[PDB]
Amino acid sequence: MKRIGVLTSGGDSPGMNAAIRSVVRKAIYHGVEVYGVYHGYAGLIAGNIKKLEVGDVGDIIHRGGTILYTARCPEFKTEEGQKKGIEQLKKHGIQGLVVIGGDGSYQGAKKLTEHGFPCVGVPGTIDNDIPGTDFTIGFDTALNTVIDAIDKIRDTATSHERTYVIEVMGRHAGDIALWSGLAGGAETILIPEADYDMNDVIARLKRGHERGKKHSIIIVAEGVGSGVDFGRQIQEATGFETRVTVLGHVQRGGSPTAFDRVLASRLGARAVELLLEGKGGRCVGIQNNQLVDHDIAEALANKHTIDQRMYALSKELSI
Amino acid sequence: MKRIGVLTSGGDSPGMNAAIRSVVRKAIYHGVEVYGVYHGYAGLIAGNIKKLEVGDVGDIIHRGGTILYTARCPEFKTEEGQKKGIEQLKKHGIQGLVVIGGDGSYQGAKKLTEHGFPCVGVPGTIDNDIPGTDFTIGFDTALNTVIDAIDKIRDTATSHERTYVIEVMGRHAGDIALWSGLAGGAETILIPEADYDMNDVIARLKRGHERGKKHSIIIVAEGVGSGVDFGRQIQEATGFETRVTVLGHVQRGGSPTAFDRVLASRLGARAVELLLEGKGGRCVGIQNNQLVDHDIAEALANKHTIDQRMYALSKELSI
Amino acid sequence: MKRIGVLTSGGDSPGMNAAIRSVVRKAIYHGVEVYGVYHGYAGLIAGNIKKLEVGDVGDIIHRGGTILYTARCPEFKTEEGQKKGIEQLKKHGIQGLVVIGGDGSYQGAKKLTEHGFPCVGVPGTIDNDIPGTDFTIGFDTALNTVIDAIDKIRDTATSHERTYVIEVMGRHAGDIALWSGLAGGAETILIPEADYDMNDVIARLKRGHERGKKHSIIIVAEGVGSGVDFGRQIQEATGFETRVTVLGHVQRGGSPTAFDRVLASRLGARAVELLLEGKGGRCVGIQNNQLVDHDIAEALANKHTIDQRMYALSKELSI
Amino acid sequence: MKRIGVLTSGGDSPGMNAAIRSVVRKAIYHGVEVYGVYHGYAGLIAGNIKKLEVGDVGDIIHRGGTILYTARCPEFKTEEGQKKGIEQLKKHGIQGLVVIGGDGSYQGAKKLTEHGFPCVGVPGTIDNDIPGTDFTIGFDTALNTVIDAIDKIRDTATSHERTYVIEVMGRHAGDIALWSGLAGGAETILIPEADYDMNDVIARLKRGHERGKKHSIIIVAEGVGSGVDFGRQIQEATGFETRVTVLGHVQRGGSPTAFDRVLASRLGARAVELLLEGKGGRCVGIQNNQLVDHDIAEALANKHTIDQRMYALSKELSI
Repeated sequence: MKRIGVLTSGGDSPGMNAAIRSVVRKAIYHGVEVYGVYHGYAGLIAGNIKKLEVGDVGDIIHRGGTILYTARCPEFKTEEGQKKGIEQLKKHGIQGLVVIGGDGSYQGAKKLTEHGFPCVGVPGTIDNDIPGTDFTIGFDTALNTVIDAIDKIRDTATSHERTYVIEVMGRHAGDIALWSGLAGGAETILIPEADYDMNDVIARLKRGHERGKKHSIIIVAEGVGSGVDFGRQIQEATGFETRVTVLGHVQRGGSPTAFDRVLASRLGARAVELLLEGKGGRCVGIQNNQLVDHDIAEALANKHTIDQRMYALSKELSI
Repeated sequence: MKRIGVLTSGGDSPGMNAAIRSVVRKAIYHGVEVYGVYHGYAGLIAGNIKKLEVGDVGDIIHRGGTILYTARCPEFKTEEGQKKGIEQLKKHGIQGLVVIGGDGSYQGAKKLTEHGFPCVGVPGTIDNDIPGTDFTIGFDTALNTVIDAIDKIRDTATSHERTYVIEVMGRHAGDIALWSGLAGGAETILIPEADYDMNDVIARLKRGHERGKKHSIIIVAEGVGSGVDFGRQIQEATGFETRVTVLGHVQRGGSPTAFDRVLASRLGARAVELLLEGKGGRCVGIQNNQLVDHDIAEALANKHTIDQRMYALSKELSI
Repeated sequence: MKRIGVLTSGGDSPGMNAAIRSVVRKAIYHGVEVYGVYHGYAGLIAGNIKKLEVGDVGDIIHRGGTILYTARCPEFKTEEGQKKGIEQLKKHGIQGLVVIGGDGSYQGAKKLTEHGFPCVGVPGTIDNDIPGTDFTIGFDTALNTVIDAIDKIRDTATSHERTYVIEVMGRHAGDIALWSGLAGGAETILIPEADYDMNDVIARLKRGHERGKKHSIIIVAEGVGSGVDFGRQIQEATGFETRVTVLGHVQRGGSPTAFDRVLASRLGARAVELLLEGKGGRCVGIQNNQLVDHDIAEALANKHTIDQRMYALSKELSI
Repeated sequence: MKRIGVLTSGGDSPGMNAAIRSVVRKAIYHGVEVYGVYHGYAGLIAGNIKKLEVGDVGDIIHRGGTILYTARCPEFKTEEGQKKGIEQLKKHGIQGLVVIGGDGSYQGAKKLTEHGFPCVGVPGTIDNDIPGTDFTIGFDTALNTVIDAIDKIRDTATSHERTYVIEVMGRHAGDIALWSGLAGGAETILIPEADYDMNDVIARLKRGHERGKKHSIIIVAEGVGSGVDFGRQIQEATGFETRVTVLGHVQRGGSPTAFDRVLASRLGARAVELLLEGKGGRCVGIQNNQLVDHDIAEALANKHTIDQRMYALSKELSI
């Protein structure tokens, strides 16, 4: 390969720029040339491409978001979209593509290979819900963002002896809520991958009140439901002064943590190695603490799960 | 004086512990003895008092919340409440009282002096809405908490080219939203002390879109209204992809900033100086960068205002 | 005025970019045009100037350092330097100059006015040692950086029951060490503006050891001397397990705090107001919490002092 | 088992309290009783033990250092020490021991089992240099602390176009410097496990200067040598304006990161599981992202290594 492309698609995540930086630096060290695609898939169609020099990626390792931007491109589900895209590609003589993003982004990389455009996917999401990897780029960062909030909430919850329901991100995966809850020392964690009984939850809170703890923290993954409904329920059933906080999009931004920076550097470098060595239609990840690569097709057919033992431990550590 | 008391009332704020620490250390250096009142006014009634040794206040300067707790005590509006309180006081031979808290807390200190219990108020609120001081204890901290959020939001807003409405605290004062907005480089700030015309707001956003900025940040003080209503309005009228974030109680917790720590140390020390020197029914503050003290009565009759010139500047700095 | 210039000189400080941003935005709102001077004075000589558009200053409010760079320019002490500079100025038709920086930078602004080039100085230093202002741009930020370190040191000092000597910046002013020490709850603060007796320092440490506190934190402004000498002295005279930490240049970088951002916005805006209204050879500041401006000459003839009462309080708050 | 003990020994690390918290909560859930040993081994000798109730470990998950303190106990190398210790143990009827700490701490746990006192070791060090685990408790935290510094240094290094040598901790392992350097986007990393040639280092810096980058960051693990010697060397050989910063003990303190909190919770819980189930003389860890346990003897005979491929990548990512 003489020339590759790199794009970010799906919801941005902290560490995407460190990823971009390794793709660009890896490729060039190898003498290959890198072209950035702006606005993700949508930009790819609109032929929104510009070469990236080694310095275009200096001073970005520590920044959140993506300097390549991102957008929702429904028009790419289409053979027409895909054609227009493949055209744009060829028009710049971009031979290969590194896609950094969600799973909606992986599908696109799949479709592109089926049309003979070698693509490698890099998992960038705060969610951790991407098959093929233990951890996605941006998850560690989001986690630290949430525990930052929890730490703060804890101060005021303590002061006023109140119960707080904190809604975190992950529409389909409980990683954020699970790791957060654990690290935060939350009395209750509601994730989608585990059954919960509101009676039990209540029982445990009352019991904790008794054991002398007047404040309490409850984490709820948006996937399960609304922070407001649980707060309402919890308050009606215990009589505790209850407050609800929805973290929101703060979970998406910020300067990536060291782990997210090391992870994104390693994975972005690897994706380039695959393109050169001709492997295409692969997705990178980290499993059992080792750098791996899978067929997108077989990884996409795979499912996202959480360590139920971790979830259990959560319950044993609550007072 | 041989023995004083210290309490925290109203919503907790970062820096209350540094305040507690200076009251305790100041007093003892002076050979006076300090008694802590737990759960604020409510605890004062229930005679929830315990002496504080010099070391009871070691390792708290950097902690948020208040180690004395706080509670809402409606029963204190009452002569009966006030009696029960004054009784409890005398029963421990506590001669004077340092009250750290909101204005609801100042009233209580007023009522107590009218019954001959020398009280000095210390402004502790994230709000900055307390007459008699340029700055209250906890405001700087809350500010840094909000800009922390804004910084994050900015990353994702940039990435996806979206408009964000961020709701911050202050039910009656726009300090948080004003300083935040300014420091955050927000395109629009909605505070209660300034008239706004939704048409103009819109005009400025569209105009900014034109000048080439595809993302935008709007700050709204809860006092003005709901982040959701403005978001709805802004989106309907511009067609911009709009998202809303409510910061909530995270604004209340955290390890106080250096300024909040220096401020709370200085003011808590001063309040003790007043008690000893017999001045009672006073409130402390910082005005024109100098340590001052006022009659609670005349400070409570005074009103809270913001620097309108600062608000103006906000508009000139928006692209 | 139709066209102004802006430069940063002396040691960079967090908040310089927010300053740059207000100068650029203020001026343009006023219809004036802004030219950036790169590498400070040195760049000014080498005619290293480039116009700044409204967007050249978007996304910098939150960044540390200065996008204009800075350098040491000894050659400017010279009439020749000054000529070459004034030439460069005129060659671009830049009529006025906003200088952001230390006092070495103010002198240069003085010399420039004496040659009829209207200049306004903006105080940018982590030091706080600039006459004409209570606070300089970057001081609050440096303070939060130091207390961040102190907080950490406290954890390990506590764990191991050790004494730590922490050297902070300020070669001629004790502001950093004084505010830090206070906010940090340091047992001892050594600043240059106050006499200290090593015997007393020792006495207080031993006494504190006795009162039951096994760890201790000592802050020393580089101006007084080396962290290593004091550590050596303190250890030899108490027998306490002593460790020394030199913070260094970390004090200079980072994303400016809210206060530093609001301060730099307000002051940079003001400096522009002065240039337009013809006032030149002035320096801006904040005194008694109000925006002021002075003649550089009379402010430079003035001296930097610290609130000795604050220093005293430091001693009364130590256990 | 009816009663266990828990201690912290060696240099404190962020996450030790979260570890303490899981040991205490795990054990009690299991109906076993926990006794804390203060001042590590030294305290164990001096019979400095006190039971720990479920609430003694509330509000510590987020704190750095160790609420159990730690000390250097040379006297424990001794059969006499060990006897005095085993005596103290029995005198409280403490049957098992959870040791959290360095490897110096593991030896002690070994010696204790050889005397029939079932002990389980938990890896707590900022260093990551402990065999039997991919990661030790406190490493992630130290990493984030260093990149925090690097980020700051980068701002000032950029502003002034200078080269900085940053000395980090790890006397025998390069993990900190390696991960830091990578995450920090350092131009050079000097670790002990890899050969370096000062000529090459120089070559790369000059070359980078050429490619247009005027600032540079160099990380050096204390293990390799002094930041001052390298700075001196680098400056003499390039002519670049060079500055040196030694991070020091700040690397040891702070509120543990989410990963350090989850890791310490999981491992501390596991160590208790081993004690109950009779396994003693084991050490816990995380390998290939799975919770494991080893014989202390065979893990101590094993060696600490770094991923050389990671080190390589470091070089390919430098401009």
